[PDB]
Amino acid sequence: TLNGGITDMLTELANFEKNVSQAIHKYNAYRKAASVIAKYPHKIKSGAEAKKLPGVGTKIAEKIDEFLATGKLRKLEKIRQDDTSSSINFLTRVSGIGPSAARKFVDEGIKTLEDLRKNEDKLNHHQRIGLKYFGDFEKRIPREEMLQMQDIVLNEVKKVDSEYIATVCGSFRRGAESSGDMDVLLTHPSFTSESTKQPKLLHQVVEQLQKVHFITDTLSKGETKFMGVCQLPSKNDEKEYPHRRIDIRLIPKDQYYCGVLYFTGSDIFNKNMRAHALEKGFTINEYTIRPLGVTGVAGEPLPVDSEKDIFDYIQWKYREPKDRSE
DNA sequence: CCGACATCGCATCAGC
DNA sequence: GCTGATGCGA
DNA sequence: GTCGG
Ligand SMILES: Cc1cn([C@H]2C[C@H](O)[C@@H](COP(=O)(O)NP(=O)(O)OP(=O)(O)O)O2)c(=O)[nH]c1=O
Ligand SMILES: [Mg+2]
Ligand SMILES: [Mg+2]
Ligand code: NA
Ligand code: NA
Repeated sequence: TLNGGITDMLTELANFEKNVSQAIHKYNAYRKAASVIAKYPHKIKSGAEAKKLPGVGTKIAEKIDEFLATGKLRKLEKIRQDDTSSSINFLTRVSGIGPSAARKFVDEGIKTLEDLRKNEDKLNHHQRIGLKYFGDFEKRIPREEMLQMQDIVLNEVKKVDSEYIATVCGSFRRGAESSGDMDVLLTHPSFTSESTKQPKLLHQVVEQLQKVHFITDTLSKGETKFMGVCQLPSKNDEKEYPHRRIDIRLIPKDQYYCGVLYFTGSDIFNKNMRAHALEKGFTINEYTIRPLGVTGVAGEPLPVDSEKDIFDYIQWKYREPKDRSE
């Protein structure tokens, strides 16, 4: 990355607007801008040069001019010195503590890691686990470990029912040399868009993974989505592996391609592709791609037989997962 | 200019 | 208990 | 914050 300084600045601004200002559209704006700059194959010389890129307007162009000249942004320098901002920005790093909860905690005088550890009774279950593994969850996962994790998940799933198919998606499927967590897409022939012929399909998989002590904690768990914690087994006298975030998503078998497109991401890629879909008169979610009728309201799900079919509908050239890391 | 901006599962809560 | 909104993270 | 209609 030739423009690391700029993209870091924009990411920190994005995080500010999300956590502190609670302005999700400003968060999205900064992150779109950071993304379009990150893939720009020249070392940016000026704000004007950057402004040519879609997503970079006048305000960000001016910030880039300040940053290139001085190596800093006064706006960020001030944000970093603001106590409420600093407090909120820290608290939100705990999984389960969002922008609203963070402000509420600060109001109640709970604003440090130590404050959290003595007020565990004021956290909900998710927050409690996020606190427990606060350190572990900010560690990246080497692809080598992702492979061991994949190996365990796929084989344990096979043991429950050989007709399950588990696909690791997210940054892993995009070929990343490290990941922030593990994302698993799960299908079973019994569960389609037409019916659910067996209950507990996701539950039985989670149970098996708990049984072999791979899954260690549960943040949330419903009929189709599990969000939790896992850990690789270590050997005698070895320091234990860090605990890792794992998500498992059960998607109707006949909707696998929309499902795998969604869970492969990246999140910015999905946002941009779905935005483009809307411009082309379609709407895309993890289940279907549907036309938007004369109404403005989604019609019937269109035939999809590959990821590429989805690209074709919105008139995009196909892009392999490795080229979706926006 | 000017607000529309992708989309959704689960946990939680207010209101009835 | 049901419904719908909100917070949160994906 | 940005940008298309
Ligand atoms: C956060 C997020 C994720 N997703 C989809 C695309 C992501 O690739 C996929 C998994 O979410 P993630 O684990 O938060 N992101 P990742 O797997 O691409 O990257 P990382 O290595 O986990 O950080 O879910 C969205 O569609 N909208 C989102 O806002
Ligand atoms: Mg991931
Ligand atoms: Mg994930
Ligand atoms: Na621009
Ligand atoms: Na958080």
